[PDB]
Amino acid sequence: NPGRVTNQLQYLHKVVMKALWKHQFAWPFRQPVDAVKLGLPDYHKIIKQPMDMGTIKRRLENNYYWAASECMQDFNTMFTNCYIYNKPTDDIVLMAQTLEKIFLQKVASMPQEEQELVV
Ligand SMILES: CC(=O)N1c2ccc(-c3ccc(C(=O)O)cc3)cc2[C@H](Nc2ccc(Cl)cc2)C[C@@H]1C
Repeated sequence: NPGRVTNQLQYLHKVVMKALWKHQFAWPFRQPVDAVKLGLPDYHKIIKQPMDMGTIKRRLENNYYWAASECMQDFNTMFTNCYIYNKPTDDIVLMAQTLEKIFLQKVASMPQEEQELVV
């Protein structure tokens, strides 16, 4: 019993996740950072909690979260990892920023009170 179905979590899956997934800047974030593929032997030394959209999607779809706040924290971790690891002038930082602005816009219109759904 890791989590529940709530109104806010279904909103995050349908409105937030689907929208970010399809975005033209989403491709670097759809799978975990592969440090071997990218030749970044220090990545896991700097970033201790990797996160990506694929993992968040799996967690949503397998009812992993108990509350929407937990899912929002995973999105935040994905973005913050990017800002912390990469150089300020790297394009990936601008791509993360673009996606995160959309995330915040959609979160501002999330259903206000979280209620467990009968399923
Ligand atoms: C998110 C993040 O912080 N980073 C990240 C993660 C995944 C991939 C990546 C993913 C898939 C492919 C691919 O399928 O070819 C290539 C690169 C790349 C990066 C970033 N590198 C990168 C991004 C865009 C371009 Cl045009 C060139 C290099 C580095 C960073 C660790």
